[PDB]
Amino acid sequence: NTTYEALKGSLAENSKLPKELLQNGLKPLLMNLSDHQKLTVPGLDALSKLLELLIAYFKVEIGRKLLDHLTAWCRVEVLDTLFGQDLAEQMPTKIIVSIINIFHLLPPQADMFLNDLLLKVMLLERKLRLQLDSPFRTPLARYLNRFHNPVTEYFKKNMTLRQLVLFMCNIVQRPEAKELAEDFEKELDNFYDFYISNIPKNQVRVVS
Repeated sequence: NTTYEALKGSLAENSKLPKELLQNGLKPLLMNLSDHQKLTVPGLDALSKLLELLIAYFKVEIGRKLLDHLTAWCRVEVLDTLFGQDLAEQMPTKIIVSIINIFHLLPPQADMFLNDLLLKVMLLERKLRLQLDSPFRTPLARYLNRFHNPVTEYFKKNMTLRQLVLFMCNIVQRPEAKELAEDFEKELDNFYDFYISNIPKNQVRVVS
């Protein structure tokens, strides 16, 4: 935290001349991010604190390796070790929370890792069979309120799913999603017209 304060106070007088130590400063962390499968929590913390810049990761392929490591940390054999104990002092839970957390500071490109990340977190919640507040809903709320323009259309394109509605109604109430809440308050009538027009097409899931 102290060196992050030093960087954010010292990079106001930025220059182009740093071009060699960037291939040596953030290089061991990005090499740690590779196919190693053993990531640390303060390593991902320092990766986020370095990821608050806009240089040297202009290629958005860090997200593909992050989703590969996330899928390799939400396996079945490692979640079998999670069986029997709690869900806040375990190391894979902290690692998955940090991996989801450093999706918040990704470059603002066309986020094709929205649907994959949302389905993976909802499948991870369904696989740990918890239907209430979960450890990795706060970093996902910090991910969702940042962009928050395509997630409203992704929500409006999927309203027949009960679990997505419960997930979003739990996300919006969090104080880390203050701008996703006002994005939903101006779209209640669209939800009204959707549900009213889609009741008589089915008439078998009307209580949902």
